[PDB]
Amino acid sequence: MNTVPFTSAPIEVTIGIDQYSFNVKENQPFHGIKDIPIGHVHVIHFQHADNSSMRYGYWFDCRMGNFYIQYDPKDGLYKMMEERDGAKFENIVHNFKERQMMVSYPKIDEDDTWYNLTEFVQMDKIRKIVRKDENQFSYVDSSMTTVQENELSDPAHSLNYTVINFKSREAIRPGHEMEDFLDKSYYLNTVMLQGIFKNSSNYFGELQFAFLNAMFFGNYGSSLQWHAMIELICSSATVPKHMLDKLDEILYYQIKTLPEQYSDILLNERVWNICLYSSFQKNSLHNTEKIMENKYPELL
Amino acid sequence: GAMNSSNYAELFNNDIKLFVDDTNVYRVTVHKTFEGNVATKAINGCIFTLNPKTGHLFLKIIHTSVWAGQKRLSQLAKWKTAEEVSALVRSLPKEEQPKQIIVTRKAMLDPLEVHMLDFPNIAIRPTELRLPFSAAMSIDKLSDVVMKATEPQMVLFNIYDDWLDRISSYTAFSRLTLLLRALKTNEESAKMILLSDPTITIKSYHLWPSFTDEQWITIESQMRDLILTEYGRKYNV
Ligand SMILES: O=S(=O)(c1cccs1)N1CCOCC1
Repeated sequence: MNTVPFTSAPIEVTIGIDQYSFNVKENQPFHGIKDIPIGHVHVIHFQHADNSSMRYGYWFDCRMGNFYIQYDPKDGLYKMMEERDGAKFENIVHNFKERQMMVSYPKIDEDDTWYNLTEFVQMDKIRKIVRKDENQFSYVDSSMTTVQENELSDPAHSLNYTVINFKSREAIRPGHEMEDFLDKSYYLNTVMLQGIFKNSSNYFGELQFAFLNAMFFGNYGSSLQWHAMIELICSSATVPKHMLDKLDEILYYQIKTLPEQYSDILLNERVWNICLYSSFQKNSLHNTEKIMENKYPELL
Repeated sequence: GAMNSSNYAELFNNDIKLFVDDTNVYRVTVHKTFEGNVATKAINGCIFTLNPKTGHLFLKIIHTSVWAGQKRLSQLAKWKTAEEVSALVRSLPKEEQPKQIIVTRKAMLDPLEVHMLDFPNIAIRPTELRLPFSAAMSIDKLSDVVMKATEPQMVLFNIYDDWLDRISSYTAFSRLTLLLRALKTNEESAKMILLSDPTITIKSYHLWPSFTDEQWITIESQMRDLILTEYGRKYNV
């Protein structure tokens, strides 16, 4: 189990850690989060009490370094930093733990939610979508645009998701215009899987990361990417059986975790109705269709 | 974006543009089978691609052999239309290629956009106008070449005959749409109006009769009366 200490908490803020959150008062004696499960990526996220504008946060993996949070009064945000002095870090954590100034990552033993949401998400792949090579952790916020959003404006602050565009030469073979537009299997299997992602695990990792950024930061471009990657599979007549079964599991846990009151903004009616009721895969997503129909029957 | 009554003079500016109408591409007769089921029999169709400024009509005849062994023909017809329009554009010299293609039915937008990805600077647009181009097969010389075709064939026509020697393209398009709307509303009466007088003939190289300017005014009035007459018959007015 690993720890992310905080130097202090000078401004009132709601702090998230993965799917959990808690409120810290201004100048409250909060000094971090302990008992963070090793083996997964994590996200630690912030929404200031006095300005809910800009949710922001950091994706990290405690296996890659010792990380802590410290507020910067000039830039006005909680910043993640890496501590390279291993003995200093251990001594800091131990004192804060002895004084009981940390919250414990509140994982229920039966609960696989976080694993199920991050099964295919790897830090190395996050760091290629979010480009800032001098840090081992990656900053994301509510306002960051995607490479695709920018083509239709600062490049260094962009989410470099893989561009998916159904009416593009990449998606449509000359001479197979009708075939490739109505059945996206070529674009899914040859262009995206064999060509760009190399395997379905990397494709699912990016889909899962897009969902999590949409949910935790309200990042609109990430929501667009998440739906595009779902639509691309559902709109393909030829998908390996193992991918369809895994997609059903991925989406089931995403829909299960979504705040019920954020459905209006995080779910695209057209894509979901098309995917569940019209597409080639309308009958392949049994678990996802059941949870969607019981939890969000209005959207459908 | 969409082409409507606000931007109507745009049709007659100097930017090359084409209307594409697909309403006569896939044509069938519905009939009973020996067992009392229902089947369709295709008949030859056509793509109606028209430059409204010059009267240039590229009539691509769609021979029934195109449909042999194919499924979902009403869907295929849209993609075949787009394939043929794309092939026409590529066949034209660069300085003759359109800058815009206006489709008369919104279901043609995605098929044509996809076929024209190689031409990102040609705008593909819908229209809010209700144009009567389906009635093109009521023009006898057009129907004749479509029905006689034994293989795929492109036939070229100036749909305005020689009218542009005497009138503007705005007025020629208005005359064309009035004639086609009349033929669509009551084909028999419209043809009677156009051919009732044996002394006015259709030149070998023309589609419509050789009316003088004053005769065209009479004809145009008779077509408006027909359209209004049929409107009253339809709605009991
Ligand atoms: O010039 S045209 O009016 C023309 C129409 C379409 C493309 S070029 N013309 C060419 C000869 O055949 C008769 C019609």
